[PDB]
Amino acid sequence: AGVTQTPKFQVLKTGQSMTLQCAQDMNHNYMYWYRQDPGMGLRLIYYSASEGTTDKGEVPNGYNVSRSTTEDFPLRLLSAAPSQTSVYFCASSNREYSPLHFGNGTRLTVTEDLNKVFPPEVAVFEPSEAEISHTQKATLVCLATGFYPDHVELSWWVNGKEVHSGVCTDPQPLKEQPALNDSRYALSSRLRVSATFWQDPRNHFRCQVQFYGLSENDEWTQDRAKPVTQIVSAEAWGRAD
Amino acid sequence: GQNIDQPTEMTATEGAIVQINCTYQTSGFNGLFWYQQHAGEAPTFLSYNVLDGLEEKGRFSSFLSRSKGYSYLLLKELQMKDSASYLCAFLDSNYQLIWGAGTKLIIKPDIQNPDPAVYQLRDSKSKSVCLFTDFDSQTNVSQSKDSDVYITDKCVLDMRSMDFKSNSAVAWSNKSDFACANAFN
Amino acid sequence: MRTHSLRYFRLGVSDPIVPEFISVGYVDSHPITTYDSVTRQKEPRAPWMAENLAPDHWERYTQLLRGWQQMFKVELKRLQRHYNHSGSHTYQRMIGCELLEDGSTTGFLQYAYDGQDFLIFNKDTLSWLAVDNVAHTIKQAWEANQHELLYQKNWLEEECIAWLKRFLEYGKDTLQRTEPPLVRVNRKETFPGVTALFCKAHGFYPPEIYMTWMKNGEEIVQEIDYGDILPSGDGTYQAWASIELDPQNLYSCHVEHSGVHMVLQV
Amino acid sequence: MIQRTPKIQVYSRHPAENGKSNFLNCYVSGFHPSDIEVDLLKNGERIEKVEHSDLSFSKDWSFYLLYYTEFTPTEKDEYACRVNHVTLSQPKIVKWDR
Ligand SMILES: *Cc1ccc(C(=O)O)cc1
Repeated sequence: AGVTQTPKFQVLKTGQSMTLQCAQDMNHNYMYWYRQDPGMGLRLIYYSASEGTTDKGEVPNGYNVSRSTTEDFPLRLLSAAPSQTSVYFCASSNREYSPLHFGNGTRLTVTEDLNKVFPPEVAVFEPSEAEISHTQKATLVCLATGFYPDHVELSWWVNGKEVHSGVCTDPQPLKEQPALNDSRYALSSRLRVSATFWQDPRNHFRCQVQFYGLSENDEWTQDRAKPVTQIVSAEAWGRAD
Repeated sequence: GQNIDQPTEMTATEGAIVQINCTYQTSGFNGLFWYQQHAGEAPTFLSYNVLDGLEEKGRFSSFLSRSKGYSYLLLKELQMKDSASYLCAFLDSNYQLIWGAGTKLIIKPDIQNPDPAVYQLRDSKSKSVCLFTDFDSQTNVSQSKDSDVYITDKCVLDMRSMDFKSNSAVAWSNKSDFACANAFN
Repeated sequence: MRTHSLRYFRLGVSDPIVPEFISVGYVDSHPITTYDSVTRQKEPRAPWMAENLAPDHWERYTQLLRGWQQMFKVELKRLQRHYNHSGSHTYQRMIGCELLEDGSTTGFLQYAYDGQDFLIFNKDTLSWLAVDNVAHTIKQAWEANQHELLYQKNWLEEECIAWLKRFLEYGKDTLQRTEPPLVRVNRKETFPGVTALFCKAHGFYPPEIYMTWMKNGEEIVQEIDYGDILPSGDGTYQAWASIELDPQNLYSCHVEHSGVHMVLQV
Repeated sequence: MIQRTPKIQVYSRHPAENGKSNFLNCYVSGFHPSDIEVDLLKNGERIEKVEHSDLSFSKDWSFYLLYYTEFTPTEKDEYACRVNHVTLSQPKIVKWDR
């Protein structure tokens, strides 16, 4: 069951319209749209007490909603503004006083110019010979660089299967130009395995970054490749030397 | 249906206890909620209190004094997975849901055998990065003031097959000449 | 001041001819608020509610009531499925609190199916009394939700009383006033063989009144006929008590109203 | 399904006195379900400018209303209250007396 919110990521040009979709299969009467911004509580944009009605929250300006059905509560951005860069959460509750069930969020970035959109470069850095000799462990680092917006999912793949154990990825992309308003971003991850695993040449290690950028549709009159939604990967193989 | 305050941030050691306070001022009240929000995920319900007292749910407890305008979320036997933001929220007389700015909970692993070291890793295609690893959880990593220098947050990995946790930070530079000792002090 | 109460009713009707859903609130005998599935708006039913509650109160309770209207429709349909019931039936809710003359408070929550006690809340034991086996099914689901039970107790004991006090102040000039009864006794040959004494009160507010007939000022009489406390239409009330007698004992009418006792001997 | 027939009571706002302006009340209570019809009749004749309280709710789950109209009583004029309800196999007319 639960709350299904789409899309997970979205980049818009100043002025562009979009609809975030939100569906719940729980028969909940109450649906909500929140924006979450650094250093402040969830702020309600609009809510719906049931099918057939909607009402403004605290920050409705620039948005609209409909609730023609129990299941769905869509959020319309009329005219994308940079102030609308945020994480949006859809929620439902059985009743006005019962617990909220939330969707998995929409990370939305609004730029004045889609020419600031760049996919990541990805490099894998191999474990230090000194770490291996001192610890009998081996830390691989992945570095995703030069990407905008900060809409990436980084995963580690060892021999074609995704791994979680021994992995630490930075929670938030870091600005390469912290001054700049629309700085491009970097993100690091570590995968740590035993020396004996790193030393087996059968082992293939891939760092994969899913980037959310432009679609096949979007217009692009520019030298470089259209910065579309795409996976960028780098890889290393175990070594026995 | 007015105001709500919680700490921006709390830091505690794995295995230990933390109490996250929430203070609220309202004329009208229909209950107080705690939600947990892991980095990059949706909030999930933890607790509801409307009458005065303590509600236990495993490792987690939620307290309310209605008269003191005061709730705490108590977390026992802290685990790395408890690392997340905790959001306090209450309903006013009209079911307006007023949200706290949230409290970020940072869990430090109990590093039994500190083995602090800086290593340099070469690019598999090749370029290099610096790794500060195996340090005690009481070690400061100073986010740099050199501008071609990038230093990440401390990050805790768990090699679950080895029952071994370790803190790391990563630094890199766009400068040809950059030593890994220049990073991390 | 005397006892005051705040009560909110819900009526649902499946297949109306009548609105699907009506809600009305009362402070004592006084309608304060209304909402139905036709207007889809929460409106004041007293001027002193209209004058002391900003638009955002009406707008916010409009949205809550649109919610309650939908929950009630779904709940009713469910009750008719549980019963193997088809065509029109009624679901009813009544919630409320009293602030008694001694400062102590009550709270009540109950539901009715086709005008019969279905479910009653005990806010002290935190439990629902079920009249039958479909009630006892809803009892279960409801009593499995401790957060809901505790929310309800807190509503009835804290919020309800705070609203009632808020509305008492708004309506004080109406609700805390006294219009003392005008009481007249007359003796009438009403029909052949029947001579009777009427003690008639009118012009009174509040409506709560005690009227009885006494014999030799000692004995309350056993054979008294009573006229209902009835609204006169002007915000005041009227009632009577009558006794039959031998045309030839001293009879006396006793009236207690709003802390005042009155005796009329013939 | 248990249904309750309405109690029907007809009376004046003030003590009646022929040729003095009064109000004629019909109080209809204790009934279920809510669907009711009420007229004030003057000598069997339906009266047009007739008012009524909104449907009211009793704690026992029954309903009540007040029908009223401004009227001047006389010796020859007969007033009454006609009510239909699903509980009644025909309208019930109650005459005002005195
Ligand atoms: C304004 C209003 C209307 C109905 C209720 C209730 O039935 O609970 C509450 C408040």
